[PDB]
Amino acid sequence: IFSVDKVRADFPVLSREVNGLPLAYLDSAASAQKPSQVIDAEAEFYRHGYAAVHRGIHTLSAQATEKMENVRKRASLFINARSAEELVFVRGTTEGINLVANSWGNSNVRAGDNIIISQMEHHANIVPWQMLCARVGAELRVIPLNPDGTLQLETLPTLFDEKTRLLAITHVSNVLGTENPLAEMITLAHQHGAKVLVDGAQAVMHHPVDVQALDCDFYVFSGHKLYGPTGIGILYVKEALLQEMPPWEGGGSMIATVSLSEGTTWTKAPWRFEAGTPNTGGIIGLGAALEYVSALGLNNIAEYEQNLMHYALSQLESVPDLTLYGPQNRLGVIAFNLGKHHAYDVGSFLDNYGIAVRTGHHCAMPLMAYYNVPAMCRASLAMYNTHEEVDRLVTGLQRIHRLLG
Amino acid sequence: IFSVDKVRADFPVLSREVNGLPLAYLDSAASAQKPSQVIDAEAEFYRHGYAAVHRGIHTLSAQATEKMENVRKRASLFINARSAEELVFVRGTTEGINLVANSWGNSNVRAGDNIIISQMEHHANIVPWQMLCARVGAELRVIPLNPDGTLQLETLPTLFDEKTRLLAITHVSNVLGTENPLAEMITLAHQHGAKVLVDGAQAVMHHPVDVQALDCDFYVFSGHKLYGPTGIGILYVKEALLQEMPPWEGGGSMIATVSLSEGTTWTKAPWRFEAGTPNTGGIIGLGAALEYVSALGLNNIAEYEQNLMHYALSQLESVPDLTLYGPQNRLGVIAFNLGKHHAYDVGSFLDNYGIAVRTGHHCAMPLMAYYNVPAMCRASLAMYNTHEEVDRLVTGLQRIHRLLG
Ligand SMILES: *Cc1c(COP(=O)(O)O)cnc(C)c1O
Ligand SMILES: *Cc1c(COP(=O)(O)O)cnc(C)c1O
Repeated sequence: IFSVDKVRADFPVLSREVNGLPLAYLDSAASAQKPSQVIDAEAEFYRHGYAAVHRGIHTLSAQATEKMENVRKRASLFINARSAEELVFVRGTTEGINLVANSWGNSNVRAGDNIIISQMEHHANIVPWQMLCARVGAELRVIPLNPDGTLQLETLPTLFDEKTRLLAITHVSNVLGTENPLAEMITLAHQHGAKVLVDGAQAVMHHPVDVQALDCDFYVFSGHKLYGPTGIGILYVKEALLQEMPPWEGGGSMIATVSLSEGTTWTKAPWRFEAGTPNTGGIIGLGAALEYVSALGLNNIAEYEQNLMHYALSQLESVPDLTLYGPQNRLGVIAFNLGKHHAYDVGSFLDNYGIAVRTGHHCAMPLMAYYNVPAMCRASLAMYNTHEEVDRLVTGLQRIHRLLG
Repeated sequence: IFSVDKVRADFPVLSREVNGLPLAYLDSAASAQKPSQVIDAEAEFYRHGYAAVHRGIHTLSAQATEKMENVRKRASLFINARSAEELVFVRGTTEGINLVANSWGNSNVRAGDNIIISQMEHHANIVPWQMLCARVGAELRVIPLNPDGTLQLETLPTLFDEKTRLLAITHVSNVLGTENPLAEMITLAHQHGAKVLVDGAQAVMHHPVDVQALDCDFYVFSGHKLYGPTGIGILYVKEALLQEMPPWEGGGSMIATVSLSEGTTWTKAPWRFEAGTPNTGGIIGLGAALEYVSALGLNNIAEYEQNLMHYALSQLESVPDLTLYGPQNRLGVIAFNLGKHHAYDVGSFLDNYGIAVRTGHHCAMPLMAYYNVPAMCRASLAMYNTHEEVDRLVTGLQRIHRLLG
């Protein structure tokens, strides 16, 4: 059982004041605050054990290399991959998706083929596929939305066919909070021989994730949303697919031999996908974030967060003219619009009260278009957020509506 | 005028002990140690002002965005670019070169064209061009080396022709320490209409760099060698070329509009080349590293380093059977082999004495092949290194040779 006061004491930013008022940070879905255990693990590495990591012979380099490969193993256990060698360190979810789109996509998606995404996807899980489709002459097909923010799954029979090579789908929507029924969609996709890439950027901080039970071919997530540093993320790929993938970036460490007259040969997976000095400091920090979350327990986090969400949804019913977008069982985020006020103005007033929410299209323009709105406000209710911050959001929306209505 | 004792007091790792002995870190060319000003600037950002940066409406996000764009401006002044908008944040030199090779390369290098590199290049400035040449049917031409580690510039007339699209060349060799005559090579290249990419990963920490005086089209460097955090680097591109470059990675923030029926449009340079959440923590750290180096003064650093180098080369003359590779006016690094002992063994003994050097091919296999050796040892003599550490290296090589000879 969870203690929000003890969790909050680990996060130095939560004591901050903004505009002379106490900060209510409701924007973790854009990027999470980081516990002092994470900030200090990276700082301590730089202050005491820093070195280059390419299996250097000297002591510091050999120890830094082992720290990096231990984080690879820890991340692999966190998502229940079968092996540490199925995980590639990238800059974040976006880079992971681009790596798959070029390395797997360029060799497996041909002219006349199709790829399926959904209308709720974030731009990170849209744009790389649009680019691939334009390079190879393939078609980007779209699973449409229902008004409650769930996918229209009855349309799958018209979208999947013998030319469908890939399903790229979000685990959890960054706007709606919808959790998609991945295991069943993946079963469907595999019956056609299609691979499945899952965008898990908003899933990994809310409940346990198991890629062997999901049976996904590719899974991606970013460290900075998982209470860790920026500049680091994970791409998981089934071993059999990753072993056939050609390299994306070229340079040092991803090669086996380099010759200017006989050409270059590549090293084995995962190292073939990691060119140049890695973000070692970010990798040490991510390892600490995974330990921090695992010590609190994801089932404990999920229980507290669901209870906070239930409290917020119940309190938000007393805000006049509030429109909510997404299903009632939403995870993590609440997307809303207040009466006819533009989201930018509502978010500006909320910021003037010390409450940080995100406003705009949330990198999901197609999703905004589906709802016929230019933008939305979004409150994130993470594990370190409280009932009191929910009460300040409800009061603030009531005040805004009184003032501007 | 420089004070090495005061500079060393800012670097927490330099007090460390390794194998029960005092650390002599002579591997800065692989990755540099970081001053507490740099480590703390990043930690302080995470502890007090952390937020997502995509011009968010709330206060923390708006301030984080401004911190990031101020670092872009500071980096642009450090290399004397004309504008902050000519600089793109990447993971490091390697990613920068891959970005240019795909985005500029794919649209400007065609079947039957050629690209020129040199035989001293690091793999980061070789492999992306080999990959581009294989994608488009172009030829990779090579400027050969002279025994003293300098380029055979008399071969340029046979390598440059009407089909030469690009010269990709190192500013300063990571093994030899040779500084190439960039301004004159760039004049030559531009007479043929060829563009020039400069690999400045080993130049920016040793003396002032001026891209307007060099007139290079592309310039790249990494933060971790410049006393800053890992996971962050800079790609500089002349405005007129960058403005015509299409995007490489796709996703959030690099778009202007995203549509699933009308396609996607891109934002302007530099932001079109930066997809997804940036490495904000690394960018804050890099800004602090640039301030730290500029406050010591690069001409002061260069004077101390050149004097230390002159002392080392003079002391190394008393090591029996030492072979040195590179010119006498080398910068930063000393590449060597001891008698007939394999470099791995020499480096292992040096590590047993607490002295960290790099051994192996240094991501420059063609350079090792040129000298007909499998590997070399390399000592780096950076601004925080001392005469005493040089004396320990000389004694250690003398002891190793006595013991194994
Ligand atoms: C280290 C180095 C590179 C690669 O830098 P990364 O930071 O590993 O991407 C490229 N060129 C030279 C000359 C180098 O020394
Ligand atoms: C934030 C997010 C992304 C992009 O992550 P980056 O860390 O910015 O690369 C992709 N998908 C979803 C669902 C997200 O929430």
